Amino acid sequence: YTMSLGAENSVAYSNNSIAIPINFTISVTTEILPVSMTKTSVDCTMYICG
Amino acid sequence: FCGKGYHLMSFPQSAPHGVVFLHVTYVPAQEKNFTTAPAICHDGKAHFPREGVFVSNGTHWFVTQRNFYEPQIITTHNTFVSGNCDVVIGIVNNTVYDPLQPELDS
Amino acid sequence: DSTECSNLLLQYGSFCTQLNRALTGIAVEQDKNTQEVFAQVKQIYKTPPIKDFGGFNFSQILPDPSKPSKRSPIEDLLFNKVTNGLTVLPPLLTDEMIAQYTSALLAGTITSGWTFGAGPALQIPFPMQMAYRFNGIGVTQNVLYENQKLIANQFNSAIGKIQDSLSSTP
Ligand SMILES: *[C@@H]1O[C@H](CO)[C@@H](O[C@@H]2O[C@H](CO)[C@@H](O)[C@H](O)[C@H]2NC(C)=O)[C@H](O)[C@H]1NC(C)=O
Ligand SMILES: *[C@@H]1O[C@H](CO)[C@@H](O[C@@H]2O[C@H](CO)[C@@H](O)[C@H](O)[C@H]2NC(C)=O)[C@H](O)[C@H]1NC(C)=O
Ligand SMILES: *[C@@H]1O[C@H](CO)[C@@H](O[C@@H]2O[C@H](CO)[C@@H](O)[C@H](O)[C@H]2NC(C)=O)[C@H](O)[C@H]1NC(C)=O
Ligand SMILES: *[C@@H]1O[C@H](CO)[C@@H](O[C@@H]2O[C@H](CO)[C@@H](O)[C@H](O)[C@H]2NC(C)=O)[C@H](O)[C@H]1NC(C)=O
Ligand SMILES: *[C@@H]1O[C@H](CO)[C@@H](O[C@@H]2O[C@H](CO)[C@@H](O)[C@H](O)[C@H]2NC(C)=O)[C@H](O)[C@H]1NC(C)=O
Ligand SMILES: *[C@@H]1O[C@H](CO)[C@@H](O)[C@H](O)[C@H]1NC(C)=O
Repeated sequence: YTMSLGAENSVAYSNNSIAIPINFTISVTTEILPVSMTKTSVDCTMYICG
Repeated sequence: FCGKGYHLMSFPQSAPHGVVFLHVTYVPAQEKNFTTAPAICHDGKAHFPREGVFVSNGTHWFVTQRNFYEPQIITTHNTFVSGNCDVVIGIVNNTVYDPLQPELDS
Repeated sequence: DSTECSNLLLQYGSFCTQLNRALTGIAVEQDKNTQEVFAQVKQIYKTPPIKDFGGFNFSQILPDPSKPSKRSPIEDLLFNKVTNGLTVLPPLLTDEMIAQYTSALLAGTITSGWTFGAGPALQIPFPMQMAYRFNGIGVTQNVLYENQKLIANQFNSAIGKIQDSLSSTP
């Protein structure tokens, strides 16, 4: 299929209307970031020549 | 930068070769329409919100904080006066309460 | 197409697999980069049909209905001003979809300010939003409201100068 970017949301803009929240959600989200790699050492003489 | 929404705090967690951040954020919800105005015209003076916004539920005007609905009476203390009502486009007429008025009334 | 060359090439091992894997990683990385930059909203916001923004003109940055590509005049100018076993893979996001993402971001930031980036899109009049931005930089709301026509004229003039500067500089 042809992918859809997102659901359409037409914001009701007018010159004298505002939308004020009456409630809130305490949302906890996860962010995973790599920090380090496996520390690998290669003996060049032993790798090439044994 | 620290999660989706208005960031409140974050908690670090160790992970194999990595870190996991638990971002605690504040998300607005249950929004409601209100009629808004840039300024309030009272006694030939223009009043602007100090820290909030003017909202109207249909018949009465209040000033509330931008991120949560908490209507309060438009007083002298929470508004600042700058100029008359002839300059600001879209200014509406409403009374501005004075908390000093009952003190000298009594 | 030489069989003998491929037979000799097999003596060198998995070099070809390494090179193909690295190129594939770069190719998927470019699409990931485009997703990270442009696909930051899951709602496709649209502007109201009446462009009443309190004197602010956004015609040079909003999409042009007359153009088949649905691009802005600035975006159209930008696209006009940029000119043996090898294959070029198409990007995952086409130009019209990227333009649609930019249009959604523009509609969100015009009709809702910064609210759409932190949660549900909350409508606000554009002068009031500009006043909030003025308060962010330490200038009172009254300055914005009193000089609204001047600020709108300056903004329109600056946007026009941006279009002229892009069209006039190689
Ligand atoms: C704001 O939303 C919260 C949702 O967390 C509402 O809390 C719920 O209220 C209902 C009605 O009494 C309860 O049945 C739920 O158990 C509550 N949920 C929690 C997590 O406590 C809250 O009432 C809403 N407030 C307003 C003013 O709409
Ligand atoms: C604020 O008012 C506007 C205008 O009445 C509402 O926008 C309409 O909402 C209805 C209900 O779903 C839709 O059928 C219309 O298509 C909407 N119009 C537009 C231009 O989008 C809006 O929903 C109201 N917001 C709140 C929070 O009540
Ligand atoms: C807007 O909010 C105000 C403040 O709550 C409403 O005024 C109250 O209305 C109730 C119901 O008639 C009365 O019992 C209260 O005494 C009123 N308070 C004051 C200070 O007058 C007002 O009715 C609301 N308007 C709408 C359209 O909902
Ligand atoms: C808000 O109050 C002002 C102040 O009275 C109103 O301006 C008056 O409008 C009438 C009708 O045109 C004129 O006869 C007066 O001379 C005006 N007075 C001033 C000081 O300008 C204004 O019309 C009111 N607005 C609303 C919507 O009620
Ligand atoms: C916003 O700015 C655009 C571009 O400057 C205005 O469009 C011009 O309108 C005049 C008069 O109608 C035409 O002669 C020009 O050819 C138009 N230019 C373009 C590029 O279309 C537009 O009128 C301004 N105002 C609004 C409300 O959109
Ligand atoms: C909003 O626009 C209408 C006409 O479309 C106008 O009559 C009204 O005064 C405007 N309100 C503000 C606050 O600009």
